[PDB]
This record gives sequence, structure tokens and C-alpha cells, in this order.
Amino acid sequence: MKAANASSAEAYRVLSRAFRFDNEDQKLWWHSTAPMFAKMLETANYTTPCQYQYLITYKECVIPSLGCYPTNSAPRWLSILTRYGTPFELSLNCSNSIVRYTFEPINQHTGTDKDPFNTHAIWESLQHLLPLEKSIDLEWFRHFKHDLTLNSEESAFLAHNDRLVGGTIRTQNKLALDLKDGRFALKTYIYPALKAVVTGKTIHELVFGSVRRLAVREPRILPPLNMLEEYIRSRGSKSTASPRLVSCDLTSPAKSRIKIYLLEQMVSLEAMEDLWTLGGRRRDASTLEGLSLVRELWDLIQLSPGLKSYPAPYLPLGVIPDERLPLMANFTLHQNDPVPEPQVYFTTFGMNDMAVADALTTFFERRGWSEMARTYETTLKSYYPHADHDKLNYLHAYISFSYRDRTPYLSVYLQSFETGDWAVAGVY
Amino acid sequence: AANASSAEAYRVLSRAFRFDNEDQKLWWHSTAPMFAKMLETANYTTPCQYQYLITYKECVIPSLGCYPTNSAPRWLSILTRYGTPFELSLNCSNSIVRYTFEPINQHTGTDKDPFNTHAIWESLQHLLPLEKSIDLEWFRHFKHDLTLNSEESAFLAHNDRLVGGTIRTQNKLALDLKDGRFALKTYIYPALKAVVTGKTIHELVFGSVRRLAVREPRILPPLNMLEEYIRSRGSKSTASPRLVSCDLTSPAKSRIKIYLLEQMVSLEAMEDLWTLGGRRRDASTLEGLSLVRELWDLIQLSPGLKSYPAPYLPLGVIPDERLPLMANFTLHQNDPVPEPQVYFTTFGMNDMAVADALTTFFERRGWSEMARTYETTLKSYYPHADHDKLNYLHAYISFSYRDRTPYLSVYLQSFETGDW
Ligand SMILES: N[C@@H](Cc1c[nH]c2ccccc12)C(=O)O
Ligand SMILES: N[C@@H](Cc1c[nH]c2ccccc12)C(=O)O
Ligand SMILES: CC(C)=CCSP(=O)(O)OP(=O)(O)O
Ligand SMILES: CC(C)=CCSP(=O)(O)OP(=O)(O)O
Repeated sequence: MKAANASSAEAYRVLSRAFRFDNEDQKLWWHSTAPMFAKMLETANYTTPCQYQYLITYKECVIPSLGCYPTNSAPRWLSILTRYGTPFELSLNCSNSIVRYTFEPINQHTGTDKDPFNTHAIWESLQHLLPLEKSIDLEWFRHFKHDLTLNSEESAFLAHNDRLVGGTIRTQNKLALDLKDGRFALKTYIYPALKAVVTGKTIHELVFGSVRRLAVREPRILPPLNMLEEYIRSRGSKSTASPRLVSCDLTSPAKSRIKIYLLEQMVSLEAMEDLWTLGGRRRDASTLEGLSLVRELWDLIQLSPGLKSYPAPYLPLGVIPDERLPLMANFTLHQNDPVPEPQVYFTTFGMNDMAVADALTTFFERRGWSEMARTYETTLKSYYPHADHDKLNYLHAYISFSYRDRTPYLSVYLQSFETGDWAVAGVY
Repeated sequence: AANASSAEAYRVLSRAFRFDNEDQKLWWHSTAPMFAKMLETANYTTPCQYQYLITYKECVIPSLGCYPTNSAPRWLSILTRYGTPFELSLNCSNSIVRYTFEPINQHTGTDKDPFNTHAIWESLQHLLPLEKSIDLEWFRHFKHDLTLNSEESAFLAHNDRLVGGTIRTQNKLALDLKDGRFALKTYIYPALKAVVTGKTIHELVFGSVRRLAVREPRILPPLNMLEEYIRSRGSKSTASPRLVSCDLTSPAKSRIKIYLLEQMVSLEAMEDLWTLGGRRRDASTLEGLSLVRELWDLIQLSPGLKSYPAPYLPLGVIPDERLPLMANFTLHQNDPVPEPQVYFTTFGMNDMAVADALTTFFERRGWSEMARTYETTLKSYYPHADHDKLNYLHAYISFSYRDRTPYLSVYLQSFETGDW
């Protein structure tokens, strides 16, 4: 019985017939990622015009910022975005059927001596996106980018001394788009790790210092920021959780979230709960309903528990993972709520994909997400229709969970590379 | 322009050798150019070069498992950060080439031997007839006490939640190649023993040496001192027992070396290991301490507490990590004080910088040849590498100060060398 194949997605096929590509890399990027992208839009019930709209913006504004087509045979920028270092990833917000994607902007100067840590390329991507969406605001972006990524002089200093960082993934910042309502919302992610190296500060001081400075002009972010920092400090100097990155929405400050992400090396339900409740600071009924769903997801997904080291910096393409990763959580500073809001990440990368898709579909059924439950596995398989589906262990990078307005919110972050007809065209 | 693949013994043996599978052939071409070039530059005689390379090819290569690639199942050895089961070291102070490997056979990693506790017996069987001075008395003792038996293996295999991402290596062998003969050593990793028995690695190792000391009372004093030193570091010590080695030679000639992993990478940490927390303060200890400090100053290890790294790295992935220090303490039967050897763990550091540090140290000791040829030879092992960007060749530099002689070895990535 012939099976569904994302390369048959009509919007993918039509756009392929329409599009001008002026280099090979972009063309490869399009054919590598668009089948899954178009198929995901379709199955998430985006109207046909919206499928076209989003795939065109992606092709015209984003693909030219994904650098050369990734192979193991030629140099490429390795992005912190995925374990394979590819600078593009789709996520399906399953609870709302919203498609999002994240990319790390890369341009000609990325990784050359003019931008050895890729701290400049993001401006050029913003330049292409800004005219498309009136609501895009860069005020907070500029602030965090200035405080938390390498400037030019820090870059040249670290490039000369790059013995200090060896094989460190260099990503400074990434952008993501939430696709909704014929519009998009823009988000950024900023990785202060190398900024920490060069300033001799810790990522925590950088992140919290920058947010405090911002709270001078935006006092409403201060109360959740204070609670967050008190929670972190309370975990002590041997905490298994450490600040890793910060995100904010690129819209007006009044509407923008700041999200502070902790890497949590202890994979256990207890560690997850502690993050969820900020060590028992959140005891409200809403938190507790959310908590029952965290526990349910924990029990379905069956992550391998225990302390997890940092993984190998990246996996070459084609390499089957043999690893399990730290959890993650972010804490959102809402301006209308004094208590930071958590979102937790079940880091499934390396786990059996069909098992994980089964855990997901069970969770979907239980939530009454009838259609999600019905279509999820079939659709997932269609993204990689030539794979040995039962042996895949690298599609599901993360499952997110938060509980917003008494509403379960879940996204899956999926390997997004060499999809559809591409493939034909020990210790765990 | 030097290239290890031009090494004559490697070229000539490559014309001579029968290989019965691809894996052994790949292993030979992957490792032999560096191994032959290393023997050449360490001034081994032509006959020794051939002799060591042949025994290596015939007795050892068939025990290295499938050729390591990222795209097929292989045994992941603790021996290297890439899980490859072969590594050459050069004892720079004596020009002695040594190598370590983890025996692997057909049953390794299967339900007949899921933790690779049996393969070693087969490798020993191949080596024994070549070296009369091999003795297994202490080896049998330690392996018995410190590695999984068949029963514990099946239990652990059925309960591998208890293992998780842990590298499973039970035991390794090393050959010191001197004077047309070789001395055999073993390294025994009691980590999984500890899981199944409920013992700490400390209890296992010290318990095992104490049971041995019944038959060999002379090892007891340095063992008591080592243990008193370790106990003195308390339950939150950043140093803990990791492995044990002994020579596979007659007990009267055999050293037992107990290894501590030291997560605190600092000069202070290294000095404390060197002097066993101030218990060693004789002139010879202090002379050695000077050299330790000088090495410290030259090598410039990234200081601070180092976490356990990823269990292993995929081949081809350059590291971004810095690792704990190591030290071993030797129990000599004629000396009541355990003798330390410390390890500067350079893995992940810029290799040319480390090579420059080493060259300077060689100069200062007047190892004038060592200093002249080291960088050149090192480059010739990986002649197509972007040498200045390499940060994974030097795994470790060892140092001890033996009968008032500086003793130094470098442990080097030994994989895909020469014209690979
Ligand atoms: N790979 C990222 C985590 C991540 C996965 N998907 C993402 C999408 C957007 C931002 C971050 C992510 C990290 O290690 O930190
Ligand atoms: N890889 C070993 C240390 C080591 C490096 N080279 C060696 C050679 C022989 C024995 C041990 C080693 C460990 O992690 O414990
Ligand atoms: C998967 C990880 C670690 C980060 C991305 S979180 P995100 O911005 O996608 O979160 P939301 O869009 O707010 O759900
Ligand atoms: C490099 C590490 C951690 C261990 C091996 S020590 P070794 O047996 O090679 O030391 P010697 O041969 O006694 O100098």
C-alpha cells in the first residue's frame, strides 16, 4: 500500500514550478525542507493562500539566509539550533495547530574573519522580514543583542584567541516565526555563552544584568524577574540547572514576552516539577492542573532519567544519535503577572520516534485533540516517507509544555531536513 | 613535508600482509603509518620496527573490532574520547613507544558478553606465546575482583537503566616495546562492578589490593598511606578512584597503580596529588614538584572544576570540552610511600600550543632530539590536517619523577594517520 509523501504537497509542487532560484544552495534548501513545511501547513489546516504566503516568505526571505546547503563534504556554519548543526527547524504547536520555524541567519560573512561568530548576519534577515509585518518591533531586540552577543571588537578578540573556545558551537542569535492569521510574529533567541567568555562574566550575570537594566524602562518585568532569580539562587552553586539563552518577541514592549531558558541536566520528574513550580513558589490551582499534565507527559514519554552531560558539540549529518540530552525550561516574564510562567521541554532527541509519536498521540486523544491524534503519525512518516520509520530516533528534538489560561499548550520540534523525496532523489 | 605513510616498515609490511577482512586492513592502514613513523623517530632498530608492527598486526588488530566509523555499530572504548580501542603513547623521556588497546572480539557487545568482559582472555592467548615474562597471577586476581563476571553482565544487560550512557569498558592491555620484547600491562575499570556489587570503586579497588596484600605484604604500607591520604579528603573530595593497572609480570617485579580522577583542574590540586596532601616532602618529591609546576606553567590547562564529558564523541567531531586531571599512585614493594604519576589532560586544547609547551620542556631537560623532531613528527602523523587548528591529538601528558629522573609520556590520537 503506497504511503503519503510530503513531496506531493500541492503548494510545494506549485511553488517549485513558479520559483526563480539564483543559486543552487537555495534551490537545495527549498527542495530539502519545503515538502515537510508544505505538508505540515496542510495538515495544520492552513488555507491554501496561507500555505502559499508562508512558503513564499520562507523561500524569499529566509532560505537566502540559511547559508550553503549543508553536507559533510564542505564547510558549513554549525548552528546550535539542531544536533546536526543545520540552521532551520519547524515546530508544530499541536495544541493550536500553529506552524512555527526557527532559523539562524547566516550570510556571506558568517564564519569569515568579518563575522567569525555570526553576530552580524541577523540584521540582514531582519531587513528582509521587517517590511512584511507592521507589528515587528526591534527595541528589545537591540537591547538584548547589544548586551548579550559579541560585538565586532569582542569577535576579533575571540577569533584571535579561539583556542579558548575550541569546538564550541558559535551561534549568537536565531529568529523564529509563528505563522498565524495571514501574518507572523517574530521571536529571537540569544546565546550569551561566548559573550560570557569574553567579558569574564557568567551567562547568569549577563542575562539578569541586561534584563534588570531593561526593567529600568519597563518596571513591570521586575517582579517576575526577581522571583525567577530568587528561585535560581535558591538552587545553590551546584545547581544542575543553568541559564543558557534568552528569547523575546520582536513586537511592542507592551506586548512582548521575555523568556529566560535554563538547561536542566538532571532528567527526572522531580527536576521537571521543581522548574514547573519554581521550587514550590507556584502552588496555585492553575499550576497544579498544569502539573498533572506534566506528570502525564512524563509518564507517557518515558525519558531516560538521570544527570546528563553536555552532548558532543554536534553530530555529523547522517549520524544516528546515541545520546540523551538535558531537559530545558523557560520562564516567561509577563508584565501583567508577578509570577514567572514556566514552559518545560521534554528533550526526546535520540529516542525512538515511533514510541515518542505514540506517547504524543495518546496525549492528544486524552486532550480531545481528535484530528491531531488521527493524523500525527501518518503525517510525521510522510515527512520522511523513505525512512525505516520504526528505527528513526532523531525526528523529535523536543516537546514543549506550558499551561496558559487553563489550556494545555504543546509543541513538537522536529528534524526538518532532507524531507519528502529527497532520500531517493552502543551505549543506548 | 614529512608524511608518516612514507615510513618504510609501514610501506613494506603493507606489501607483505594478508588481511582476511576489510576491518583489519583498514585498521592497519589507519594506524600503522603513525605507529611505524613513531618507532622510526624513537630510534627503534629496523628489526624491532618490523617485529612490533607484525605482532601488532597479527595479534592485536584482529582484537580491535570492526573498523570504527559513525555509520555502523562498534564497541565504544573508554580508551579515547572517540571510543576507538587503540592508542599509542610515546614515553618521551626514554624514547619507548607503547600502545594500549581494548580487546574486542566477535562476542563483544552481544548477549554472550554485553560488557566486553571476556574478550581480553583471547587477546592474552595470542600474546602469551610471544613473551615468556608475561604472568597472569595478579591479572587474574584483579580481573576477578574488579570486572563483571558472566552473571553480573546478564543482570546488568537486563537492567541497563543502571548502565545508561556509561562506556562499558572492563579492561584494556598495553604493551611497552623495549629491546625486542614487550612488557604487558592491564587497566581495569571497576565502575560497573561497583554498580552490580553495591560497592564503591574505592571499596572494590582497596578491598582487592588488601586481599592481594595477604599474599604480598610488601604492598600494604604504600596502600595504607594512599588510602589514609584519600580518606583525609573526605566524602566531598573532587578526586575519586577510577581504575587500576598492574604489570602482567612476576609479582616481585610488578607495580600496582591506582588511578584517581581529579575533577579540580588546578596547580594546587595537582600538587596535593603529587605530595599526597603534604605527606611527601623529601628532596626528591620537591625536585619533581618543580618540574610539575614548570609543566603546569607551560601547558596552561584551563583551570577549574571539570564535569564528566559526553560519554563519547562521534568520529570527525572536534571537541569542545576540557577534562578532569588524573593521577596514579604506584605501590612499590620496596618503598613504603606510594609513587605518584600525574596526568595533564590536554584533550580539547590546541595541539600546536601543547606541542610548543612540550618542545620547550624537552629543551629544558636537554632532550635535544625529542625537542628537534617532536612537532615535525607529530604533524607527519596527520600530514593533511590544518595543524594549527587541531585540538584533539594530545589526550594526556604524564609525569613522574623516578629515581630522580623526569619521566614524561604523551598519549596521542592514533587513528586515520598518514595518507588516510
Ligand atoms: N538547540 C537549542 C534548543 C532549541 C531547539 N529548537 C529550538 C527552537 C528555537 C530556539 C531554541 C531551540 C539549544 O541547544 O539551546
Ligand atoms: N581513557 C582513559 C584514560 C587513558 C588515556 N590513555 C590511556 C592509556 C591506557 C590506560 C588508560 C588511558 C580513561 O578515561 O580513564
Ligand atoms: C525547543 C526550545 C529549547 C526552544 C524554543 S521555545 P519557543 O519560542 O518555540 O516557545 P513558544 O513559541 O513561546 O511556545
Ligand atoms: C593516560 C592514562 C590516564 C593512563 C595510562 S598510564 P601508563 O600505564 O601508560 O603509565 P606508564 O606506562 O607506567 O608511564
